[PDB]
Amino acid sequence: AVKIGIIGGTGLDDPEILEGRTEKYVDTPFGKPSDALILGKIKNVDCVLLARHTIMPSKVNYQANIWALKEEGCTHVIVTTACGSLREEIQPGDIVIIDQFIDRTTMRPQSFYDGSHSCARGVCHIPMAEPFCPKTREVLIETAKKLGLRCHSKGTMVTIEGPRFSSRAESFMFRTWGADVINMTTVPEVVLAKEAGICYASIAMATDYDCWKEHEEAVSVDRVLKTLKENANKAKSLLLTTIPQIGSTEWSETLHNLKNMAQFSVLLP
Amino acid sequence: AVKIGIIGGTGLDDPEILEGRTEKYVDTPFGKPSDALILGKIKNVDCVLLARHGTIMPSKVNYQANIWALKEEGCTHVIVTTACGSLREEIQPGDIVIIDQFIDRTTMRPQSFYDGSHSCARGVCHIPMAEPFCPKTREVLIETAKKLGLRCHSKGTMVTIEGPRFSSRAESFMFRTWGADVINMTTVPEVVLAKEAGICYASIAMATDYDCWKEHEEAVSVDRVLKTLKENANKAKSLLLTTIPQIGSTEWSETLHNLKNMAQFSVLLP
Amino acid sequence: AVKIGIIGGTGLDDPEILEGRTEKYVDTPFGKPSDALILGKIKNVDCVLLTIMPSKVNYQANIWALKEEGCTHVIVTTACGSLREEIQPGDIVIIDQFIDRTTMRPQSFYDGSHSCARGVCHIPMAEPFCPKTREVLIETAKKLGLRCHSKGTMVTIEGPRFSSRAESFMFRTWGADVINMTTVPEVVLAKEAGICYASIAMATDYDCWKEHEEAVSVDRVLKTLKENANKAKSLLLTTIPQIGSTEWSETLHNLKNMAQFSVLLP
Ligand SMILES: Nc1ncnc2c(CN3C[C@H](CSCCCc4cn(Cc5ccccc5)nn4)[C@@H](O)C3)c[nH]c12
Ligand SMILES: Nc1ncnc2c(CN3C[C@H](CSCCCc4cn(Cc5ccccc5)nn4)[C@@H](O)C3)c[nH]c12
Ligand SMILES: Nc1ncnc2c(CN3C[C@H](CSCCCc4cn(Cc5ccccc5)nn4)[C@@H](O)C3)c[nH]c12
Ligand SMILES: [Cl-]
Ligand SMILES: [Cl-]
Ligand SMILES: [Cl-]
Ligand SMILES: [Cl-]
Repeated sequence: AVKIGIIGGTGLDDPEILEGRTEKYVDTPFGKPSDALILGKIKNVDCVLLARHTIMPSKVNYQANIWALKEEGCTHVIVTTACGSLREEIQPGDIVIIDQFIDRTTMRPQSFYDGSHSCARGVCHIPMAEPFCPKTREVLIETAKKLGLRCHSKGTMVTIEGPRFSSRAESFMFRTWGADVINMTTVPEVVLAKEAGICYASIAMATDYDCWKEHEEAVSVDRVLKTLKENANKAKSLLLTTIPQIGSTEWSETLHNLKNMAQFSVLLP
Repeated sequence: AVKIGIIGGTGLDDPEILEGRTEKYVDTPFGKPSDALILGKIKNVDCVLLARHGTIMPSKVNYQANIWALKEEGCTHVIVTTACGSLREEIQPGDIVIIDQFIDRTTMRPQSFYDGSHSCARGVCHIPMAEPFCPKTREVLIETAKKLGLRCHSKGTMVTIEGPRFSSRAESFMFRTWGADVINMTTVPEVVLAKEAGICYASIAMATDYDCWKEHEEAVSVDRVLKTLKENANKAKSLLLTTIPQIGSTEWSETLHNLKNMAQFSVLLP
Repeated sequence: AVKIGIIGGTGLDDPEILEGRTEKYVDTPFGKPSDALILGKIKNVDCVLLTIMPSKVNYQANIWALKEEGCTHVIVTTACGSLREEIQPGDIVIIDQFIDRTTMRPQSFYDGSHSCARGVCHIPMAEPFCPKTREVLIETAKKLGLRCHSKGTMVTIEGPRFSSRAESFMFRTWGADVINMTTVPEVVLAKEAGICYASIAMATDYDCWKEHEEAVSVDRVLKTLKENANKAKSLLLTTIPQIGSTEWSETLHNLKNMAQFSVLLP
């Protein structure tokens, strides 16, 4: 029984899209989620909507958000994020189905197993070699091709602490590190999802070229918002078309392996 | 009406320099500043002096309170003076660097006023940092340093480390490969918070050592830094003293208007 | 009078190895250490032996306790991932540098809230690991026939998660040779306390930078330690008496001066 958590996914909270709408405020051992969970079906697949933020990315309760989705029975989480492009070839409006990250966050709890919550006792060392679910990514990539969307099949997201944008020296340095796109929210979301044994993937939409590029207008909030206004529908279409493909793919082996990975990453006395 | 905040600026708190001296302890929504604000005029320009460390590790300095206080006092400009390590042979101890970029290696530091818990700063702020330091102020600093005959570098990238420890040699080498030219512990988040407050911020960095990336020279220590400052700190003081009246007689309204707009339109509201 | 703090050093707490065994629970201005201190002699040398994510270990209390007990030296043993083909699982690396990728960790005793440590301390880190101790480790490893690398840069990550593959590749480009979660701030605090610090790092995996091999997991690390941990124990046991009969007064005097003159006061 697949159930898809959706974070930041535009306006899928729509009666034309979401059937059986049920709003729900939950509490977790880690505090309150960002918003109420919105339950319902989209193309006959059970979904759980959760708005990520009004709140700086540093302060979003990622632990509570992922814990809530897990407690609701989510097997998958698909997030949508804006991002800056650090590569000429990734143009504003392009989608990037990211497959790696580089952590530049500093203030963020990255584990449920922190020694202070005995629903998560012990110490967890989760592998991150492949942080994003390969099968989900393959469906996203294939669906984007069918929809005719400008889409990159891989890429490394650098997540900065924020809320400030990067300096130019930082932007150039991230390029030398191998980062392709830049944002403020992928970490620790992706990490906590893996700890919970959830298949996690991300739809990243480039909105700007950060500030590395000597021939273009540097990033600002208005530049980001403008590009999203002109392009956000692409991400919504990809997500809507992808959901039923996920609903009719087989997952029991994938989910079993994720469960084992999560389980055997925990050390106990 | 220009008013210049001055942070770490040697001994400008001197009756021969500062006229109308008024000491002042303030409180902010972010807690107490590092020290009392010293108000007065230096060469006919309103100035506000603020010691950065009062005895306090760079990690613990209340940067938010410091910048908020200067903003609340009407400061349009902030000029900071900092010691730094050189990561380049050409930047010798005693040289001044008018930095134009930074690389953040800090970890513990709030970098925004708009943190969701202070309703003098409601919403979320994503301040642009493509050009973190005020270009016009930097141009005045550069031109003034040339006139004073000072060894001065017109640009450079400051890496700011968390501290209070110095860097390892592997860290020092890595920072060179990243494009950093000098290294310190205080530029971030000061520069960031000043931009959020719409203040024209510039920095005078004085190289005091070569960090530890030369295996064939004396590595940095507190005594090496103090020795170089003893032999050279007057250069930074002279630059700052000569610069203040040039800032006082430059036109700023367009520069300040653009900073204000940038700050204002970086804020997202519900 | 040398006294050697030993951290993570396998099972040296053995009556066949450790003589005047005295268990001891201490408190410090920084809170409780990770475990009780086990005092005793190993060969003829006074030693102090010393569930929680690496982020939460009370490194300040641990190092303060060892200092307060009179330790002149600290030798730590650590597992680590290898970021270089030539450093194979089971190899020992006598590390000589680090790169800090931690974020949550106090790295100083002189934090403005403890007046056993008043002022601000800016400790030099050009040479974070004691050269003489490292030379003894290297020479002893050669005598024991152990696979050993005479230098290496440890990147210490915050954890508790392992690194992503993009992170692993990036660390290679930065010059890191091995990767762990505990060297920083341990090495830093030891230098502040004027203690001669060295590290025995044992590679347990290749992290995840090979796209054609099994990535690191807890079970891969545990398996390699089961097959190899005795090497680190042997190195440490054989090294202790060499440290006990080396002269240290100049080395310790210079460390003491460095620590002392790194402190700024009002
Ligand atoms: N150069 C850059 N460096 C670092 N990060 C970025 C970003 C991404 N966000 C954006 C945000 C500031 S603007 C307000 C965000 C509105 C928004 C809405 N959604 C969900 C979404 C995503 C894609 C398509 C449709 C909806 N994601 N973001 C800020 O939190 C950072 C873009 N460019 C960057
Ligand atoms: N290699 C290096 N790595 C990282 N940082 C540095 C520094 C800069 N400071 C120095 C400080 C510890 S020593 C005490 C300095 C006292 C002082 C006094 N002033 C004011 C001043 C500054 C410049 C010129 C004139 C006066 N600024 N600092 C410590 O806070 C860091 C220099 N080299 C570095
Ligand atoms: N790729 C990698 N990236 C980052 N760190 C590592 C490590 C080091 N440890 C390992 C630990 C997770 S597994 C739990 C192992 C339990 C243990 C037991 N001992 C004692 C020991 C150590 C060295 C030599 C002999 C015994 N040390 N660790 C985790 O706490 C970090 C190894 N590979 C890494
Ligand atoms: Cl983001
Ligand atoms: Cl500094
Ligand atoms: Cl970093
Ligand atoms: Cl470790």
